[PDB]
Amino acid sequence: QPVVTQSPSASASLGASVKLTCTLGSGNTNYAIAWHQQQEGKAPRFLMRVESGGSHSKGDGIPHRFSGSSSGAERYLTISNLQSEDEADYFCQTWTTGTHVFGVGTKL
Amino acid sequence: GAVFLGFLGAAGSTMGAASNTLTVQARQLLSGVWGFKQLQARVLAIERYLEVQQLLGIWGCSGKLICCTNVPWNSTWSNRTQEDIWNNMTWMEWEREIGNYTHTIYSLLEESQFQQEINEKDLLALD
Amino acid sequence: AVFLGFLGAAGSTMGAASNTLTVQARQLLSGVWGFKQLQARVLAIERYLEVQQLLGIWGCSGKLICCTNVPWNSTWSNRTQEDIWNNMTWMEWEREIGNYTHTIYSLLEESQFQQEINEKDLLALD
Amino acid sequence: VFLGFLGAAGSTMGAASNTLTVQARQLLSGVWGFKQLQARVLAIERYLEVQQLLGIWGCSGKLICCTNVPWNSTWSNRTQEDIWNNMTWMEWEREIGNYTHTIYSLLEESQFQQEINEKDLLALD
Amino acid sequence: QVQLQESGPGLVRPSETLSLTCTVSGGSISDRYYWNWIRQRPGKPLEWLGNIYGFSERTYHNPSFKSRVTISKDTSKNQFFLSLSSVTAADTAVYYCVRDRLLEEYYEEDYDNWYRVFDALEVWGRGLLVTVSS
Amino acid sequence: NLWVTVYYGVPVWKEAKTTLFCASDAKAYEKEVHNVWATHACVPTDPNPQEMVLENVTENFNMWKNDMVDQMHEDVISLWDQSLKPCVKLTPLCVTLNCTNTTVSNGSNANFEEMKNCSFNATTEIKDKKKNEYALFYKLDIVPLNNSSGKYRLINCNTSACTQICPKVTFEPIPIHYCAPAGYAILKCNNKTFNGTGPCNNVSTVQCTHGIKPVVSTQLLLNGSLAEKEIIIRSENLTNNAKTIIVHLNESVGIVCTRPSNMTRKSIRIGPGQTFYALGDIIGDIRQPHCNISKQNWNRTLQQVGRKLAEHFPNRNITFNHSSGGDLEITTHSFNCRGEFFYCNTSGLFNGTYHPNGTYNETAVNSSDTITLQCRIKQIINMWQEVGRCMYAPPIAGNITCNSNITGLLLTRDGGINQTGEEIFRPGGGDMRDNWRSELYKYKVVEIKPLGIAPTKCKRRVVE
Amino acid sequence: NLWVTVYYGVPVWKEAKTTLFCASDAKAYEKEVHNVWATHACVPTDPNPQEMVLENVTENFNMWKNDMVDQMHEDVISLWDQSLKPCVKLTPLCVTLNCTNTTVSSNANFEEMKNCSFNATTEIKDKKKNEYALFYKLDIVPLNNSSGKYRLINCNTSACTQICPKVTFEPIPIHYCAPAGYAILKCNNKTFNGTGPCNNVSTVQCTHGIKPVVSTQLLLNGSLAEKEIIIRSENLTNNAKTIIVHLNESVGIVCTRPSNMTRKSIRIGPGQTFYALGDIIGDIRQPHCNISKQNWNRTLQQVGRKLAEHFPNRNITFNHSSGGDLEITTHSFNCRGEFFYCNTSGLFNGTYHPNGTYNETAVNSSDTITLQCRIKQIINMWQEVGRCMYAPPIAGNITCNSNITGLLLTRDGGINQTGEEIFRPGGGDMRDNWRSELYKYKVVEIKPLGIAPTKCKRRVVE
Amino acid sequence: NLWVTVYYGVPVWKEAKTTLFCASDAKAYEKEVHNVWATHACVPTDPNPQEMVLENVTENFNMWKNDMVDQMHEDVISLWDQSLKPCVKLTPLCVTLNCTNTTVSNGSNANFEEMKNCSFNATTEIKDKKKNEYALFYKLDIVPLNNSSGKYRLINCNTSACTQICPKVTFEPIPIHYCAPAGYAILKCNNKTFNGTGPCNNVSTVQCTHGIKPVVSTQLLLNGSLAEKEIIIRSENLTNNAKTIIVHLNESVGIVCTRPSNMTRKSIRIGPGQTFYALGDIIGDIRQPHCNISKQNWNRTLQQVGRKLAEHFPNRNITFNHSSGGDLEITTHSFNCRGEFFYCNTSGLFNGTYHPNGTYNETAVNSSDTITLQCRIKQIINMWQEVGRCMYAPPIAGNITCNSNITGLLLTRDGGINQTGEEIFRPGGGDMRDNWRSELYKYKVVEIKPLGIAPTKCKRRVVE
Ligand SMILES: *[C@@H]1O[C@H](CO)[C@@H](O)[C@H](O)[C@H]1NC(C)=O
Ligand SMILES: *[C@@H]1O[C@H](CO)[C@@H](O)[C@H](O)[C@H]1NC(C)=O
Repeated sequence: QPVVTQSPSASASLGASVKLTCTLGSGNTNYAIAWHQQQEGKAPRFLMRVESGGSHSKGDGIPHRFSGSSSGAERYLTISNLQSEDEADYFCQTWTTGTHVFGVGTKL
Repeated sequence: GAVFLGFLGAAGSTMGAASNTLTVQARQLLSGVWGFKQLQARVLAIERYLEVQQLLGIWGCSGKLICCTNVPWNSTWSNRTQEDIWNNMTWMEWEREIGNYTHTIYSLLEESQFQQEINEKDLLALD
Repeated sequence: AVFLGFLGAAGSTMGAASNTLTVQARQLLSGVWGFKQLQARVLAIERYLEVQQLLGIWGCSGKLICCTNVPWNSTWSNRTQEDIWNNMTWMEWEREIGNYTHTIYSLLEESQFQQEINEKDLLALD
Repeated sequence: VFLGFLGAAGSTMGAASNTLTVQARQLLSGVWGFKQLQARVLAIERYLEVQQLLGIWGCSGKLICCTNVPWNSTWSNRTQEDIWNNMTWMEWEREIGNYTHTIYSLLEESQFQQEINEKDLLALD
Repeated sequence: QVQLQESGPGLVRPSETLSLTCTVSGGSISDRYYWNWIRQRPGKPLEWLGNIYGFSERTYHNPSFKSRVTISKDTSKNQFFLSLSSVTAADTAVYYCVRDRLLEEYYEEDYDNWYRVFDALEVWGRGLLVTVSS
Repeated sequence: NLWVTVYYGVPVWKEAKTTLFCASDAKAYEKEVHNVWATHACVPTDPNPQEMVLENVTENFNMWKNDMVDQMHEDVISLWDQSLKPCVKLTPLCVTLNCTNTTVSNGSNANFEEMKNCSFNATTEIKDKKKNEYALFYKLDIVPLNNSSGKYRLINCNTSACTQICPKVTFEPIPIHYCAPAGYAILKCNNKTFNGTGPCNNVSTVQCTHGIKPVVSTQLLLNGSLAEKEIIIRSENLTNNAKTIIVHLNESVGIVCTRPSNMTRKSIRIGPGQTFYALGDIIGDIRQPHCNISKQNWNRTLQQVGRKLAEHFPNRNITFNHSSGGDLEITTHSFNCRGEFFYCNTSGLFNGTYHPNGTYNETAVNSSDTITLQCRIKQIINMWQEVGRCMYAPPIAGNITCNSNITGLLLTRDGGINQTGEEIFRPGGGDMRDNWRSELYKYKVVEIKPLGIAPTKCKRRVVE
Repeated sequence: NLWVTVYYGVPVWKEAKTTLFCASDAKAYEKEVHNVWATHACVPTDPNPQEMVLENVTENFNMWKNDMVDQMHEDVISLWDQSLKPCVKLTPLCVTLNCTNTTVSSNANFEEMKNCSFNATTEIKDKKKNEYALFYKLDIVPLNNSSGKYRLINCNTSACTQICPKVTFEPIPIHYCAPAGYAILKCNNKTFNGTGPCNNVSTVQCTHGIKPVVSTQLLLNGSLAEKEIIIRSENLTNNAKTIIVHLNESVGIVCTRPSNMTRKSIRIGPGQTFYALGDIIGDIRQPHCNISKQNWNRTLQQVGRKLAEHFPNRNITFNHSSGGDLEITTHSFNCRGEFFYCNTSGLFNGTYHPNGTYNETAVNSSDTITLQCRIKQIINMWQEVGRCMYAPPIAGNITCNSNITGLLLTRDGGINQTGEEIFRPGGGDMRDNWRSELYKYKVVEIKPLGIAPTKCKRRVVE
Repeated sequence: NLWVTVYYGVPVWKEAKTTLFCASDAKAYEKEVHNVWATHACVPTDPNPQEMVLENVTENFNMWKNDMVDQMHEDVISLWDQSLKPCVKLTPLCVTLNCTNTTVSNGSNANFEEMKNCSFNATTEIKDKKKNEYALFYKLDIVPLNNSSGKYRLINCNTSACTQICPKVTFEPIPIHYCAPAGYAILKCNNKTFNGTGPCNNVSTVQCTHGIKPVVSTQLLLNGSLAEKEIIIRSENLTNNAKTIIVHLNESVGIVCTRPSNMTRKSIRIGPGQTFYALGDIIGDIRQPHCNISKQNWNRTLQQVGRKLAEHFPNRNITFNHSSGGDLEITTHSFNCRGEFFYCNTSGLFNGTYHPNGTYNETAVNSSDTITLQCRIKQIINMWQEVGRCMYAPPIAGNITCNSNITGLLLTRDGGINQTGEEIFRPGGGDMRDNWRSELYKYKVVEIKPLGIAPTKCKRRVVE
């Protein structure tokens, strides 16, 4: 069960571009992740899937302004053209073969 | 005379003319998947030269290309005169006509040759 | 004769075997099985050439019976010619002088090589 | 006779003239099985190729044999004294390597000429 | 696309157990492999309770928790259930039933016995307001 | 008084059969075991070989009972089998295939039903793990397993386990020489109008053969040698309709074509250390492989061969008809083109008829008009006319274009007994030795007998 | 004043070892590579081979250290592997079997074959299809204690291939011949055993037709002796070495397998198939062998007569084999591609007393010894478990007719036992099957160089 | 007036190439096919071979273009491939491995991370049933097994089908003699200070070569033949850095080491009829392999090597450094011991520098001291630097030991163009053929031409 850590909060100015990150920590860091988004109630949404080499897997209705990258044990997510509805909780999770650990997330 | 011709040269020429070009043929004798075939081909050329040279060895013509013998020719093998033999036919027709009697002729040259040496040692044993 | 009798008159004496030299040299030289057959053919070539090489160096290139200038040594045998050619066969004679064959073979080479060098001097006088 | 293979190679021209029989004795003397089979057949080819050349030249068993072709002064300008007692077999075959083919061919024609006229001499009786 | 609609006793005054339901619209539950279940309580991060397979019925319930979760297959009428025994007052949570993505990689325990690798959660849908109070 | 003499080195030859070794030219010593024919072991012959033109001699040739072509067959089966031993086998590919129609991007609805997108179970390098993989397979290589099912399987699965051609080797038709050993000679004829059987008035001896290129075909001879004087019609028995008729043309007919698709090679792993290459996808549209034959150049060749067939079959109407049908192997002109096996129906070639009386000027036919030929690709090939071993053809990774020349035709006659008048000639690859008998027809291996005996007046000299 | 002369082509020879090539008449130009022995590559010898009997010569012989027997053994291992390489391997066959009581459309003699059903691979890899086949009791083991499932015996020692039906291993006679420069010597004394001098030595270009027959206890369809029964052994006193007995009078043997069993074609994968037993049409009858009582009694009577001189004043008794492994306990042979392992209990059931009467009128005629035995279709050969073979069945009943040639006997020789001498059969080595055939041959090398003193001298030119 | 004469048996030779055959003493008639090098087929040479010294002869030698070495390298490929075909393969072994820390009994916490206790599913004698099993494998032979893995797999699963060495046969370096057929001679130089290229003033003929042993090594040549006079430096081009330098010492340095542990030889069954062997268990304490070399022996040797390079590199400072790094195959000293393949990190051996002026007497160095060389065991080996070979070394029960000398070193030079003054020499196995170059440096194969012609005063007589 890989455990992922993240900063409790992020600070940014309105109209700028946010750079969201979450750090991966385990004995083997080769496990892939997949980002999500949690709005206020209703139902959270699935956004994209990350693998080794930055294999973008934006499945359902994702524009081309959600690029990402990896750097060692921590992966970088780049978001451009922020909007008022873009503020939410983003979760990064692992798969393995059981015990989905999920992520703490960051709230803006 | 015409010694510098090609291989098998003067094959269609007369019997007498072909006697002057007997050296061109003698030189050309003895001149994975492909390796076994080449090895078989390389081996096959050895006894082909060796089988012929065995016959010349037992006839006393070990090194001589042209040599006489002591056996007498029989008129039943060929009757035609020497003028018509050396000047009217090729080596193709001569071997074909006497191809029936080749096995018989090979026997007489042996008997004469071993006769020529046992009487020779008696001559050398007189001193 | 018409030969084709291999190893004939083996039990006859050496004197009577003087006329029985024709039937021996004639017979010589004349896939799992293919490889063994190929080995059979090359072995016969080596056996025939080994004998032929010894004949050539001794000067007996084509002579079935040939005489040499080296003399026999009494240390090898004392048997008279009457008891040699009319009393015992070829099989026993090779066994008796089998140890000395190596020394005898060396004597053949020296004498024949001597015949070439002095003949060249004789032919160089004119 | 006590000398051996390739003996007196660095010696003079005429010193090796009496040391010719020792080399002729040395002639004709599974991954490994095929190579040994190839080794044996190649040694036979080397020996028979030499023996064929001496056979057609008339020196079937002769070790030193005189011929009838004349030596050409263009091939060599050195005298007999400066050839037979000054150099070795290494350099001799090196300098006349250009003319080996011509001498082999000229000697073949002369030897065949020696037999055709000989046969006519025996036909006079 | 597929749609997931959940119904059941969201408001439970006597707290003994809890049973839930998710109707599936579009692709049948029997086909398209895995399906999942997700809890979410108001204030603490969401958790995973168990797993169900489509074809071979290989249930990967949460190894951290003991035998407290049960999944029905209900392949006959395109349905799957959820039942948890002995609900605690701290189990007041919102439940999400999930379908997974298609990464066709099949491993093997025994001869002619294959199973697919787990995948990222894909679809998700709505929710039910649950207030377990007594 | 005459006595026997012995002559050595006489020019006497006797017919015999023997083995021959390979020979080639030192065109390129580069590459690593790329050549299937293995010309590395083939000894170079001569920059200027020795040929002697014999005369006063007539020799009878019979190439229909020749050991040259039969022995040359025995090599080709050995060379092909030797080069395919260190190659992977397609045994794991015998799996259920989920096949459907191919997909084309934005940018013909009766021409794309040839290649089917297929997905199947695929074991990875660790054996006990399967992942889904997809590849493009041709229609001719799949059998739909069971009736009323959308699942297919490979055709060659149930016949015999069969392997793949390794991409590291190539089998372009490099010319090769087969050269006789010492003591054996090969006789070459030189009569221009010499058919299969007959005496040759210009027999010439050679050390051994000239450049012969091994080309496999069934209906038309490709890039072969050209005749000198005119067209010769050759047959073992012209009155027998069951024996193929070989026609040699002195005018070269040029065929040029390609398969117009740029397809990426995709590497698919099916096991530990085993990998095979299949079609990845299609870039652009889907278009069928076509081949061009010039109209003016074709019947001008067909009219000349039409006239020559009139001499052997007097006052009979001569027509050319398409193949009878049946299996795909012999019905269509099967050839090779940069490692891809083509199959083109020749229905647009053998269509017309020949009238001995009339006019056949070239200006009646318009120029710059080419005959299109529909060609189909099949990468599961069984040959030698038997269900034996496969030779799987890998993708090309590009767009191959290959230019060739038509050398001769392999024609067969119906030979109707009750039918009278019109004569129908139909192409047919009954046996594939005839693809090669058109190159060794003027060759015959002979054995040299250097022994000759004749009486003479000379007498041996006996010592006294 | 004697000098030295050289005679070329002298009749003197020296013993040596060399390779030999096969030779056989091209009786069947058809049947492409059908013969396992590969007689197609073997050159025909001669319609009338040249023979030369040598007089006034005596040569020693020793068949025990003969190189030809080893060389013949060195070939037959290679010919078998050559013909079995392009054949299908039966690795996927080694799966779980479900066998049961055989159902017939005699309740104590029908338990030799079991109706087994095993999972099989169809033309596609992923799908499997139920199939059934018949296997003998001898080829199956019950896997685990107290289980209803079985497995083949050869799935835990080596991979097993099958003999392809396209090749037939019938014993076509072949000739082993030496190259040029070598000859072989043939003895002619009818009472000549393995070691001794031969006073009628004759030379031959190469040996006569030899039938390669694999057998353990009895020699079949072989050559017959001329004078009498000849017993050859390396050391009579040593009981650890076998004893070979040659019979000059042959006795008829009739072994048959009466049953018409369908040859069913079964598939075990893509391009992989073998042949098994389909079903039984009729009654299950065990195979049997036919041996005449009077002929076998007369044979066993005379062999004890000659054995009395080698062991004087000792009683001679015949007893069955000790037991143990089935490979050497019973008499194994072949019949139309089917292997037989037959208990020879009814043959060695007697004792010879040197004093008495043994007239043949007392024995009732038309009496037959029936030899109850079974068929084993998975065979390990050459007495080492490194290779496996699978013999396909033959449709319909089969029969074979042959005449017994020799006996393979071993002596126990009890140290504390006096009087009676116990003889037991035993196939201690398989080379003995051919030592009884090559007992009159020896490879020798020819040396045509001979020298002798004489009075002649080479003339020198002056 | 002069005439041409013919001399037969003349002592003249011409350079060429030919095929050779092995030869070795029949020391052990037992141990059927137990030797990989197949010394049984090798014919014994002679109890006392014929070595004869030629005089007044000069001949050039160059082993950098010698066919003698090239034939030897081609053989070792064939000798290894012949003895590995009748062996079981490790294809069924490629399954998922559950590896965990090695458990040690009661009786080093930073050194035991070398062996892992791996468990996997292996097929029993029946294909349908599977039973779990355990085995020990080195860390160098396993990989993290890609994404979504908490388990391991073998290294060469996704490269090629990987075979196993049979335990019935052994490959100790038995010396062999390469010998020439009749008519072929092998020359032997005898000058003690003869480098790679140059005429030899003491050429001596021989029937064939002396005892040559095939030893596989990368950095240090083991148990070889010592030099006669002094250390000699051999290189094709000293100024070229890309070409290796061979150093041949006249003094041997003793290297001995063990693999200290008792390994139980466990028999495990995979597939029907295949059994391979692996490490069973641990009895005692796990200790790493280590090879010791005497301080005074190695320090003295490097001094003469440094000053010998000083003449070839005048006015330059010479220092010795460790390997560059990267792949483990060439950065370490890989050698053979009992059949277990070692990989010793050679870094402390080249731990010094040489100066032209200074004091380096032996009294300063303290005796009985040694350098410990860390080594790692790799039982799965790819040889000849090609992607299609395996030699799985089965473990041997009990600890192993070896005793060998140090004879040759393989050195490489950096040669920075901008760098001036000091220069660095590093060890590196650039070519595998270089190992046999240190034993075939004085040998050359040559033909014999017994035909000679020269003018003379004798004339052939003609009969009249
Ligand atoms: C065809 O595909 C190749 C390979 O991807 C590509 O390079 C090329 O541009 C494409 N188009 C043409 C016209 O070749
Ligand atoms: C055995 O069955 C076959 C197949 O029906 C039949 O032809 C044959 O006659 C039967 N044998 C006997 C002896 O009835």
